[PDB]
Amino acid sequence: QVQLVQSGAELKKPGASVKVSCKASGYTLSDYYVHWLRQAPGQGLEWVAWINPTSGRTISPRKFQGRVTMTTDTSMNVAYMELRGLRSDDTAVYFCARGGWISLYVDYSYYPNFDSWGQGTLVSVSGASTKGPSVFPLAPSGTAALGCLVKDYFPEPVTVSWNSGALTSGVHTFPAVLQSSGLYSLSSVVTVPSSSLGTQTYICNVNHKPSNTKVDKRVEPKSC
Amino acid sequence: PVLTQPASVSGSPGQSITISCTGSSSDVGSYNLVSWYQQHPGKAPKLMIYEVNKWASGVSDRFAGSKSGNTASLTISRLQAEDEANYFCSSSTNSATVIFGGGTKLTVLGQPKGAPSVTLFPPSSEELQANKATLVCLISDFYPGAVTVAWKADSSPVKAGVETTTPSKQSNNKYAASSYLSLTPEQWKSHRSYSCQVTHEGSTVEKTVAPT
Repeated sequence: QVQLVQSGAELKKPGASVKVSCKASGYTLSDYYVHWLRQAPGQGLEWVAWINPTSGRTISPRKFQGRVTMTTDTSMNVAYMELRGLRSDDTAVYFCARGGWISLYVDYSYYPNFDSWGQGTLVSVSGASTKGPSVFPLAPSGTAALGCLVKDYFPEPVTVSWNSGALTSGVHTFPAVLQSSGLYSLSSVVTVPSSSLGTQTYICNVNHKPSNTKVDKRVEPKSC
Repeated sequence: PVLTQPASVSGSPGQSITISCTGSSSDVGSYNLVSWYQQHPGKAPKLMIYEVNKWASGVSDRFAGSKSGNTASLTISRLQAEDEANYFCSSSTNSATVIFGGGTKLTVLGQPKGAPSVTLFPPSSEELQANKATLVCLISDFYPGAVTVAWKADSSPVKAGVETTTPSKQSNNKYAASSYLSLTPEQWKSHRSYSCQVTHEGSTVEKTVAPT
């Protein structure tokens, strides 16, 4: 299908710069405008830019004009956004989205018609240092629920899959808890048939990009 | 500039509801380029209406856009519980930029209450081998999003090392929460049972575990 896949999450200290990539598939990047917007967590949407991949032409509001640099690499079907002078106000989820058809005869650049979005990229700015998570199996309690406990990490988010993406049904990943220590912890359960225990191998694949931590955990029934 | 929407809106199934988006003549008034997006909690926005009154793919006639002067309008008819989401208006400007509204949290009424599903997990052997213990209480599929959690060591309430998330809306318009009782392996073994109790409007549901 038509899909946009953005780069992993990032933790940056204030004053630094971040670079988010948006990788197109199912269509040619240079045929449509690329828009970039962001969303402070729990807040609203904020449009940051549009770019024509063919001409390189960009527009942004006055607020971002000095800080933002939009580019493209059509050879790889990729759009790039660099944000500079990072401040705590900049902590948000960043989306690239596909805009209107690029045409010689009509200008669709500022048309706010985003029919395809990227999954988002959480970039957080803070003085706190990154902490990788500790992952523990949650042994299975005609169905049963087994899971994974992801403990003590910073910043958000972590991504939890199962069987390297092979398992998709019955999976529930719960929102993380912010402990008083300033760290995050979450859990992710799968509800599987009780019969399949002892013969089907269940593995949670946990990924915390800001600390570059990739952990695969085999969850198996208790030692009984 | 910035577009202005009602911060929140409440509707009820069957009857219509209308969100407003008030802009200037230099954006909503000078273009037929108003788009409405719908967003569920964890997901990216989804294009509902574009160019004032045109439907995007996967949108029913229930949604209709309109424009009057400097004010766009998103009308929803035959309300459903799935329509519960945040709605953003957006327009082009004369500066060749795109402007967004603050977003409208719509709330569909007459939603049947739902009992919280509680699943309790004892500390893993591995975590115990890391000289720490954590009980995991997972709550799901409840509504409304108002829940209470009480941890229990044997028969005495616990308030030390609890940490509870605030309820957050799932896909199915229901809520989810989690509590994490953090203790030491010695504390874990110094009791005969631990219990996570969940109060959800009068009714409660609790689960238990035991180190043996």
